[PDB]
Amino acid sequence: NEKLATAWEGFTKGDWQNEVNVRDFIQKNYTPYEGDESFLAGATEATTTLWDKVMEGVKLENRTHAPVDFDTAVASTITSHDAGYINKQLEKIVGLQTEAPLKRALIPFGGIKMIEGSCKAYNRELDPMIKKIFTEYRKTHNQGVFDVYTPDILRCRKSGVLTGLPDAYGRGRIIGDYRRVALYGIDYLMKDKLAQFTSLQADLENGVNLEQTIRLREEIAEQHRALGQMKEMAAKYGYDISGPATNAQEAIQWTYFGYLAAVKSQNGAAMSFGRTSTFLDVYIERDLKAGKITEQEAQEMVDHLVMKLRMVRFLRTPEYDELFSGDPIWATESIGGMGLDGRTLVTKNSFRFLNTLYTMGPSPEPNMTILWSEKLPLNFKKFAAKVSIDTSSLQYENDDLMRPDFNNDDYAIACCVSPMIVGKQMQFFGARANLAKTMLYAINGGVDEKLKMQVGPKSEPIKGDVLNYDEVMERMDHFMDWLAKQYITALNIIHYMHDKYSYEASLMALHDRDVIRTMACGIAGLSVAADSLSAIKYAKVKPIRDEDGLAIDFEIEGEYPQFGNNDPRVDDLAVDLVERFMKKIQKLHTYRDAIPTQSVLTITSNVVYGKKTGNTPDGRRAGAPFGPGANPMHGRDQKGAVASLTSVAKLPFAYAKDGISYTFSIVPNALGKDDEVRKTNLAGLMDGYFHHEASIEGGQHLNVNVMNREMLLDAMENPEKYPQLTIRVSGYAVRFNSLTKEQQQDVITRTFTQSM
Amino acid sequence: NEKLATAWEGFTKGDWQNEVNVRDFIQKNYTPYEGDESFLAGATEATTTLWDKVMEGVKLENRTHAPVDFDTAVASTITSHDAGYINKQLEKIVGLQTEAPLKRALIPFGGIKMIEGSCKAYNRELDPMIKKIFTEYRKTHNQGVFDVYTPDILRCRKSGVLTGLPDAYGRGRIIGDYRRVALYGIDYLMKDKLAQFTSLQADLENGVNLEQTIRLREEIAEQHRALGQMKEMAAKYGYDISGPATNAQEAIQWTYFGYLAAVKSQNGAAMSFGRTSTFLDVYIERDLKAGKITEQEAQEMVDHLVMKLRMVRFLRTPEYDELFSGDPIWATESIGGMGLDGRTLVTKNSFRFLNTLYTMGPSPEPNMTILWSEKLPLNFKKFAAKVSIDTSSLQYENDDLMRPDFNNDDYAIACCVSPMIVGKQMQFFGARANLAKTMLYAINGGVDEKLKMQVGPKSEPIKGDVLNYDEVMERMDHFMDWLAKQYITALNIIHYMHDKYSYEASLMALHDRDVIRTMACGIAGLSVAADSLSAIKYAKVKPIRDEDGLAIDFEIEGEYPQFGNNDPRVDDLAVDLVERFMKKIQKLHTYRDAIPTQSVLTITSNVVYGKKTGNTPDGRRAGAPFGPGANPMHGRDQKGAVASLTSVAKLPFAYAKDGISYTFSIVPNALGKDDEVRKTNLAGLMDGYFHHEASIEGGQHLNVNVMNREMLLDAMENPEKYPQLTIRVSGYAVRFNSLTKEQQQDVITRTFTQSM
Repeated sequence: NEKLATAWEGFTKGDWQNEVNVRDFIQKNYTPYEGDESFLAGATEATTTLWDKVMEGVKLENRTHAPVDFDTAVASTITSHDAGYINKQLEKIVGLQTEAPLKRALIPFGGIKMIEGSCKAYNRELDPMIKKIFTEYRKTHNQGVFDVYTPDILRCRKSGVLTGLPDAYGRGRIIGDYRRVALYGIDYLMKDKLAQFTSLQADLENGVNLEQTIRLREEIAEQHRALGQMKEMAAKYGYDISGPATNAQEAIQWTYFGYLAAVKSQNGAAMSFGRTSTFLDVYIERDLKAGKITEQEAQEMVDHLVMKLRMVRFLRTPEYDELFSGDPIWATESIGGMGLDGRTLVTKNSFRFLNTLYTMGPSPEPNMTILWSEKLPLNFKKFAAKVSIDTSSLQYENDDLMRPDFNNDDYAIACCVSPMIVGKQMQFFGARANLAKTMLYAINGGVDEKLKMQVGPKSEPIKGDVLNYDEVMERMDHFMDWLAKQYITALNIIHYMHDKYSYEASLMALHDRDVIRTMACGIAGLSVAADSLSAIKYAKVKPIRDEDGLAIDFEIEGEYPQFGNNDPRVDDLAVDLVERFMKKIQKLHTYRDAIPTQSVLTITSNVVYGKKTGNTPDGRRAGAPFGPGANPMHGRDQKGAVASLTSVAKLPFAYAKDGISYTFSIVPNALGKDDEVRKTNLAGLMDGYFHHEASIEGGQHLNVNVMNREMLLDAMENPEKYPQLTIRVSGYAVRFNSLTKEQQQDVITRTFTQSM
Repeated sequence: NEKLATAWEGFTKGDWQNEVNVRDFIQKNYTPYEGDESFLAGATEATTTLWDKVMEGVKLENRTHAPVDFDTAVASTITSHDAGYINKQLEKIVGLQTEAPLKRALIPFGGIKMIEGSCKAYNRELDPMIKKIFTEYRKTHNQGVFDVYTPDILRCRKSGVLTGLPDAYGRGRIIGDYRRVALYGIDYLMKDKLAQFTSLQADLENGVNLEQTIRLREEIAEQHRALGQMKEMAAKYGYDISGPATNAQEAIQWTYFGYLAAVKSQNGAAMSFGRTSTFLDVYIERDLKAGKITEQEAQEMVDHLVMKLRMVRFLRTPEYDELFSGDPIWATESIGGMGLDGRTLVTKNSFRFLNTLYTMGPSPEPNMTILWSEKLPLNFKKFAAKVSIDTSSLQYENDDLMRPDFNNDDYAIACCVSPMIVGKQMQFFGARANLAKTMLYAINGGVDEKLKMQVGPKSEPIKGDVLNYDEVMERMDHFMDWLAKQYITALNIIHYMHDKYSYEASLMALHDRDVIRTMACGIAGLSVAADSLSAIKYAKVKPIRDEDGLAIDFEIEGEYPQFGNNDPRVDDLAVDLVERFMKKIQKLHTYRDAIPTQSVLTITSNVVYGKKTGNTPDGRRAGAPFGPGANPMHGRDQKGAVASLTSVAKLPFAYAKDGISYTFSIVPNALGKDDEVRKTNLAGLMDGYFHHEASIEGGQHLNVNVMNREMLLDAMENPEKYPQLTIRVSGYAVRFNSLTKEQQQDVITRTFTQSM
């Protein structure tokens, strides 16, 4: 075609010009960058003007810990709202979820109850019509799930053994390749989908997997229809995106537009952006070299785009707020990484993105993630580290581990640590299960230690004055079998219903015809679990039973090894647990045959599950929060950074393919006297942690907080002083002021590494 | 329980008191009746007052050939409308679909387009909100089907080879056991459903047929929820139906209430009542013997119930009107029959029902069907015949054939001739395919003779001056293979979508947990097909091709045998076709593994398909309607009743389990000089037609019209003279005045048997 020729003028040819292959395009067009940050430009006046205006609303949010405003009588769709601006005269990249900045929408297909809850919470009246429609006419995801749930599953939800699963909010964990829009334009993609639709006809007529193929055909039709609405959406903003982006400003706008449709139609917990910085660099480079845009203009565009990612909002309930604290979005962007061909995927745009942290200050969103490799340009390693030291707003994932695992250099990170090959893979989100309570149950014969009711399988509680490790471990193993069963069953119900009542058409429309699905199960409280085993194994744990023989407390005699001090005695146990559970869920059948995977991730579930869990063998008191993700319990890792890093890296990514989250907080001085020593040290630390070999797997993820516990205490009292203070808390970042007093409590009481 | 004890006081005990078993209850409680009609009472004043009022609206309908009125801004559900009456002071049995008599509702879940079509047709404005909701928020059955259809299927729909399938209206063909409500009361049934729901938990947790079991659990939850709404519905009328009916008036009211919920929530083509007359007789008998009700009071209750069945209405489009002419409902009631234990299921109530034809005159609804047996009490045989002779409002089905086939004496008739064991079986309606056009296609290489476009598989048209039977038959066989494929594929799509977007919860809630499903495929134009083969085989058929070699007409030389004259030369061919097609669809995979079945049924499809079919080999001119159901072509059966009856009965019910419809019209005198001779003869005729043996299968169905072609001609000009004139037209009855001039045309031009 000649339209494609004009737009792609200058680009190197390859398969990507005949089929949808974004990876290929990037491969033979991107310009690797090994230079430094000296070329970076600063914020333009419009950028600052716009951002400041927005910050006014962000202050209001943190202050009231409630949305700035939200819809009350409009059901959100890709085309439901009119164009919305901060200031149309200033914006270089446009597009808002609703007609106003930060005004949250109503995404009813997930369930009308959560919306009523939100309304009641923020003192607002849900429009009666909207309510009638989504209770009587359009059945929601929520309704379908609770119509099929078992009383067992409900008991678990209530007791805090299996709580917070995606049965009352968008499942998320899906990243459409929004780059496809910039590259090919809507029309081309629709024609491609039409072909995909037709490719299924044969199987249909021949009765081949009749029901599976009918479902897919309908899904594909919905995708095709979503694509067309994308155009209509863009059109409201005065844009025609039927053809491909012809320059940088459009590539960016076209890509964002793809994502915008997604966040206008689905309210998934995590609505990640993907791996786009390098892709977009191809269009920026071209415009720079042709002298069509300056460098400051390039940065301004990235700023306005990243600014919009800072404005993504979703109406949530209070229950949701404690499960996922900080008003998180997980507009995750995977930056850098190395190609399979040895070259670095780092580009000038890699820098421009991190630089938004300077042009517009620190921000928890987008959740910028560095795909780290020991072979990255040192120039970049240092800068990333500096930015971490400067803002504590970045996270790192082991690219030397994942790139070779997928044997693909175009995978991105969904939410926190869940990898997927862009446009070819997704996850069936499963939140996380309370592994700690599972142990207590094993000890108390399935009776919940707080509610004193039978939750797990009725069995005989462990007896004796002192706990025997082998016995406790066998009972626990049995209860894990039970946990796996309940957990997978719940997810099967959930994803069958989500596919039925809230299929993410606009996002799936930006994937291939056949998408790989994994059934991601999460494990919460891994450390309290492992330490508790250690206490029983390497010490004398004496259970204190109540009138009914229920173990409501434990007496410990003789110290024992704890997770995070690189002591194989505990560390081996944690690694064992990870293995055990993974091997168990692995046997169970799943919906759409999603391949079961595991992740040691918790988000704020460490606080919620901890709140609902009584005294444990490790010594943790009742109601105390577990450690975030795979972190050692608060303060138990006291042998320096390298010690704890080594422990967490011991955890097998081979049994936790959905990710292993580790939040690492270190005091400035522990990294050096000056920033030059700090950069080099931090980068060196990560090189060691992420070090990968055929013998040593290495760490998978790493949040990096560089600050003093004091600064936070100050922030707690002087909120208005650090409006943009950002911190990593569990695999994502949040503005410290967006947290609740109890959630801040969890933070300040966490481990602040003092040495190496 | 004591509630059940009070209500069932006097009833004989059996399993039915421990489990839901309506068949058992009837079995050890019903009172067989072998007496005559001398006990029948006449209409009460209220009955006449009420009916006359209603007839005013019926006149208006026939007159305007449009609904009296319909909703325009309300989505109908079980509980959407307030109580509606004709005259609450007079009605002994209450309940209307909407708040007013004959006012039709909006059943949007099937599709919003049909509703707009209806609105435009009857000059009314569809409420914009309703429209937005059912296009953007709640996806409809119609939308889902057309999103998955293939262009081939659409071509067939357009050419008239596969048209009128249930893709734009409720599939129907489902009969919930409404008797269950009267017998056990809602509560009991809900408790039973809850158990059914729980019975699936094990399989769920164990991954056993994961997706099938999740679907069923949700369906059962929807059923349970429907049952509760039934109570709320009844409550609007001042009734508490949570407990079982304690007397006759309640048994009737309770049963009707069950059906009412169904016709308030689903707009299926056929919404049949079931086999209830005898069941209800158990409650009437009890009340009579205890002197709680007189006989006239008994009749009055049956009148008011049957009156309501005469008021069932559904908003339809013009397209629908020509596919199913006469404003049909198919509120089919199966009367009489013999039990497996030799006794007759005939009761005094069998008579009371037929008697509504006298108390309130003739009516096409309910579609009362006599389950005929050579062992029925002669008293009943004569009366049925008299009623036929008197009103032409009854149809007959071979109970000596079906009862033993199902080996069950509690099966009922859905719509016209489709049998199902009440509450344990259903059909996936499939309308009917144009078998005639299939032949033309075989001759013209898949090119539609009217549209001159490629519809069937591209192949070489048969050449030569004269058609060879063996060649034509082989090509046709091949095209039948193709037809079967398209037909089943279309149905698979349709029922997958109907289960998804319009599951009939209120009806399924009155079935067992696991329901038997058949994939009912219909054959239209069987006779034009068979005769055309005969013309080619036993004569010289010379095709007249057009400029492109397309056979657009045929020249025949030398008469040939035709269907309906008991001549094995043609008759064998028809029987062969029936067999062939059945054997073909039998190999194909179906949705939910519905067992493919066949039926030679057409409804008004004989007119529509005929209109879209060109000149055929048998001599039928282009646009001429085929014969209804399995009837011989108009006027070709000229060897008397016995001759044609014998031909149709030759058709194998073993390959047409979904039914074989035969409309038999005979002039009064052909039956005798007086009614006594006429009764006896008519009954004797049927005994012969339905005669069943291990060697002779016998006829399956029989419509019976007793009148003179003249009376109709008079009726055509003097409409206001025969307001309630009812006639059998294809497996159902219609008021002659409800038909269009072109549809009446088909009638008057049909075969009027003159002799025996």
